[PDB]
Amino acid sequence: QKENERLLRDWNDVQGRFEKCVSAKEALETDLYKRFILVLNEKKTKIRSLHNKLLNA
Amino acid sequence: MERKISRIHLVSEPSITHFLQVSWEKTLESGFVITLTDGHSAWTGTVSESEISQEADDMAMEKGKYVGELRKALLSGAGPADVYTFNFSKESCYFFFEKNLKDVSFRLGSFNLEKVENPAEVIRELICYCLDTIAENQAKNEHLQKENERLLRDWNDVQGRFEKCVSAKEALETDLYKRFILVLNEKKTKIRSLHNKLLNA
Amino acid sequence: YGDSYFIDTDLNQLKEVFSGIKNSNEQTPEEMASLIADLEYRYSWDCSPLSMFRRHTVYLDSYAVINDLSTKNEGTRLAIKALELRFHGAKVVSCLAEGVSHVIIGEDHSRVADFKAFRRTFKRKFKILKDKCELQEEN
Repeated sequence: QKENERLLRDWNDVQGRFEKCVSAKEALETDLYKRFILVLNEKKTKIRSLHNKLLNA
Repeated sequence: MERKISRIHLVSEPSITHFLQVSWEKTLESGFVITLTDGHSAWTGTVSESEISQEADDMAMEKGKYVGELRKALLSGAGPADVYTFNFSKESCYFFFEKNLKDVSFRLGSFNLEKVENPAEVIRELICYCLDTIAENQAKNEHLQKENERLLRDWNDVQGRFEKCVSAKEALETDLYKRFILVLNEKKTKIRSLHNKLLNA
Repeated sequence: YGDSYFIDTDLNQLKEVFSGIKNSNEQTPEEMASLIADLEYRYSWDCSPLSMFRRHTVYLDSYAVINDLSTKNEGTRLAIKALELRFHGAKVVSCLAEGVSHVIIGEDHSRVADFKAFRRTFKRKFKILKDKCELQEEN
């Protein structure tokens, strides 16, 4: 029973730190993808404007 | 009520010992059933009350100590700090236990036992109780072992996956870093090319 | 942002532009999950070792009864399976669904009965199982 409880708490704390690391990865990937998306939208708008002006030429 | 597997080996005879089948009243100072058996005769018994104050002038204990005294006299062996005589007066069907302290001996309470024969049935009941409690304790043993090893393997797996994830968050961080870098580099190359194209009249 | 339109990027300037951009994690995990999936498809970024437990199309049994999102029993790693189902890029799904393509026996292997019983309601069969190796067959 004592071994049961200690292994239960060990599994629980490692699963909790697993939660923390997985959530940290989720947030980091979210930030990276979102910021890159914004930069890429700026790039694509710039490219579109360049196409527009080249067409006007 | 409750039977307890406790054999206070009687100094007067080894074939009989007070097994515990205590039916305790509001306090162990009050009466309760103790059954000691032989295989050729059996005896229940009850404790007379008031047997507490007899030591109160003798060693000057405090109240309620008789409850613990009775409980540890019923349980296997004598009291850890209280001397007891473990015997049986088959002639009178009576049990007694001692109490000595502070440089003088004295006589604690006693069991006014009552003779009830047919030790066979009560011995059968006691041994059945023994076997059943052994079985339930073994069941608890195996269940605890199963849950313990289950949490062990759970712990190992979560450790492995947690290490995987802690490496992998930074791995994907750097991967996405370089991926975005190269993608935006290509976007800038497109922008440079389109600027050069627009430069023409 | 410091991100040029002509001169290419590196790790340092990308990190600085990103940090200068506001911290962006507020939407539902599935919308941004689909966004990550689409960007991986368009940019060949599915090659990440993390690409099979957090965003799209995997099924599991995290409940004693599927279609019953409320039952939970200790004695297995259902919690750990849910904690993993949000990491690599396959969607958290443990409900009777039709359009789901991946069905995977969970660490609660006693629900192979449940897995197969609701597999009849499913249009996709169970594979011999093997990030991608705890008890899995997405190949």
